[PDB]
Amino acid sequence: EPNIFLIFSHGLQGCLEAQGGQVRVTPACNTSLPAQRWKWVSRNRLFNLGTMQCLGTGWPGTNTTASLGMYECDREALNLRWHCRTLGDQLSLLLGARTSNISKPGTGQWRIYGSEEDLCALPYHEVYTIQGNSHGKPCTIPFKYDNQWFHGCTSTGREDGHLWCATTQDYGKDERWGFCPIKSNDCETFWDKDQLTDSCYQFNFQSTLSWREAWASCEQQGADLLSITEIHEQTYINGLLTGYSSTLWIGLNDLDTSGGWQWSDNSPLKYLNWESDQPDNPSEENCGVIRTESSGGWQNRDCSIALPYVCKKKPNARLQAEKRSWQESKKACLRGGGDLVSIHSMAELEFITKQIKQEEELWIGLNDLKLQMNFEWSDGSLVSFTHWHPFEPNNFRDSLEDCVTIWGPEGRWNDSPCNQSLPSICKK
Ligand SMILES: *[C@@H]1O[C@H](CO)[C@@H](O)[C@H](O)[C@H]1NC(C)=O
Ligand SMILES: [Ca+2]
Ligand SMILES: [Ca+2]
Ligand SMILES: [Ca+2]
Repeated sequence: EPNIFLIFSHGLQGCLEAQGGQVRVTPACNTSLPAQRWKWVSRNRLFNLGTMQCLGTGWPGTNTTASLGMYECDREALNLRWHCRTLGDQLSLLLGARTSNISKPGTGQWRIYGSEEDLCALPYHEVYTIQGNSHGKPCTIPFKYDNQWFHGCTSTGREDGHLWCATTQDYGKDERWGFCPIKSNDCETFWDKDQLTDSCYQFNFQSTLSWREAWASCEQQGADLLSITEIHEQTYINGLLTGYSSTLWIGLNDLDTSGGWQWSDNSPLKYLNWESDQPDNPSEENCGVIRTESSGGWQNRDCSIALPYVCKKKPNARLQAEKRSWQESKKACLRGGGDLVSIHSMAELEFITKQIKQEEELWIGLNDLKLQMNFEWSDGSLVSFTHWHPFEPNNFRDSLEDCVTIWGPEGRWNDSPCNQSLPSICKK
């Protein structure tokens, strides 16, 4: 089982254990004894596998030094809260010393046993539930189910093998639960597969999660937040979304470089379904959504609001200085046997940055002339890479800017009116 560890004291040469109603260091360390096996769980609690309880100290009426004890993990009136960085020091401190220990005949770092990592090595990570009745809320670890404590996900209580967790600490009381995410290359359960491609989709209509939690939820399933890379993809999504009413997080965000738009996965931004007046509120709303209200259009929203979200996975997978309009800046490339330049890589971008361009604006082969905000190279190559300018493409004011420039020093692009007279670059 992952994330279970023994706690080894170098000073006292032994492992922490819980047994017989005591907490103590035993010189015989055994990785297979439940009394010696610990796990970090939620709310900074340290769970013992053999006792099924959490390490703590009390609040007695006698206001005096504390000692270690084991407690039912739902008793949060007590001090059940530790911190992995200071835990070793506090174990030593609270273990104390008997007079026998400091008066012997003849006149201490703690670590995971084995690997010898620090006690922060195996932190607890929240696990967002899938479907269930909990709207995606993380597992409550540990939880009680049929009078037993579980320190992780379990198939107990189900016949179908699917691992699940409670989303409170007592399922019998509350009956709130969800499935645990699984990493797999199959799309059969909790997924839908586009059969025309390798893509699998999960529309979690009933979940309410922040964009970051939704990102993590898709990550824990071996997937990523939806990226819409192609008119084909937006078409499938629109078909699937017909008849629903929902607003869902997708992988689009400007978070890193303000205004720089990107998929959370690495897909190029060659396709934009922004709604009419969106993006608005640039410093405010940093994360994209898709909405049925707009027949599949995209808005940006404050990333902390709780929304449903879509997960996706694909398991089976020289210059011309003469100023002219973009249009037949291409004609000048075609005659001469070439085409306006396409860029498939950041190196090919830098290949062209200082070398060919040599200090300002100029045309490349990227254009949306055929379908608005679906960008293609004029030389017909795959659009596998894009370097845009924050807020671009735009269509400044409401006006068609159907052709792309290199405006700026470092090679980032912009969509501008195709009749602006500018230099160009060709390739063959
Ligand atoms: C750990 O306990 C098992 C009994 O379950 C025993 O067979 C084994 O030898 C023990 N390991 C050590 C190092 O004492
Ligand atoms: Ca908005
Ligand atoms: Ca355009
Ligand atoms: Ca523009």
